[PDB]
Amino acid sequence: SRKLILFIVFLALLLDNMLLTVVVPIIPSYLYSIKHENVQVGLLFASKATVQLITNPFIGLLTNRIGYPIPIFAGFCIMFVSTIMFAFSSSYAFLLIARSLQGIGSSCSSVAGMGMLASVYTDDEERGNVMGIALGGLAMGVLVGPPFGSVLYEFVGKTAPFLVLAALVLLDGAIQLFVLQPSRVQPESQKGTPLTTLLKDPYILIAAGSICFANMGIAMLEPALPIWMMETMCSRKWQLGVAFLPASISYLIGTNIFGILAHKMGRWLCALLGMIIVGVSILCIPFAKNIYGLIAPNFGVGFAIGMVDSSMMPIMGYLVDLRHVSVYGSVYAIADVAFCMGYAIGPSAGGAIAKAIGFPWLMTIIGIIDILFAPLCFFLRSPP
Ligand SMILES: NCCc1c[nH]c2ccc(O)cc12
Repeated sequence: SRKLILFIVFLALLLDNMLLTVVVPIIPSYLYSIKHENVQVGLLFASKATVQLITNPFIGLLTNRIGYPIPIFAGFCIMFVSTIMFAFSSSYAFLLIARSLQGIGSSCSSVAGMGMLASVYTDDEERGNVMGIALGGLAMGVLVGPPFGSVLYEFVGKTAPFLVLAALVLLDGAIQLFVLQPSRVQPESQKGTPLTTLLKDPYILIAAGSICFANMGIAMLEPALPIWMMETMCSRKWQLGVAFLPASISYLIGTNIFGILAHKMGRWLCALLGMIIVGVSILCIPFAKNIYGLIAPNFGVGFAIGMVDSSMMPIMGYLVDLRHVSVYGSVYAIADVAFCMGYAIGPSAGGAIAKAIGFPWLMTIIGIIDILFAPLCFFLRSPP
């Protein structure tokens, strides 16, 4: 009964993303009110991803020395403290500290859970099958975070969403203490193929680069689209929110379908087609004149990104099993880093380029870069 571990990682990802998307609208308003009663806000937004990026390799090295369960339970304890600090703290320094601890706990959870999933489901097809479901938790959390936070802030109070999240985190921790049972410290068997040797591999580099560019696309699209919308179409407030919902729905559908469908078609071909489709959709985005023109390209973007992730997350596993020692916590530490890249320099770099040249040229450059990198996935094909 290893489905409990899958449920644990699914819940961890879901709750992490729920907190991430719940905290996003509340912080700018009351922070500005307290200042009354650009650089710092960008620093606050990027601190979580920066700290996660910095602490990924250390978790990758520590899971080899002590194992997965102790790092996972620490992810529950840091995320519980971050959720209670977010609920009770109202100053800038305490906010920065909470967002940074959230980053540390999210690094622990992501790296250790992906390593444990890869080590428990050692079959090649089942690995992708379960990683698709686990990646679906991110989409579910992003989808259900904003409405949950909005209603709970609307009716009960400001601290109510955070207290409810804390109760759910406690339930998750109780389940973890029942099944995971992190009582003693157990070392792993063999060595870990140090990061310096793994970073010289061109195939791992190609997979990581594909993930990084595919995610940086949406990471720079998401905060730069409403600014263009309000100036071109003069859209209303709710239309700014409902326009990016097709991306979140299509990501869920595409992940859950292609986690199973990528093995039969070919992981390299699925990644190549995902790159081509996301590039074409980003290129067609600037031509839209009203919300209905934007519905379809967003669906294409989400579908393609789901394809790419659900094909390239299980391959990072297959490449170390094939060319290195079968220890996963340090290779997934690389993969997670790719994600953090998109979340670290995404919004800031996207803003400056858009002010300097314009938004259609930014989208054209993203699309051209994705289209040109797509042939590189041809080298990822299995030799037989
Ligand atoms: N790595 C998946 C990122 C992603 C895919 N679809 C999304 C929709 C909204 C969002 O904030 C993020 C995403």
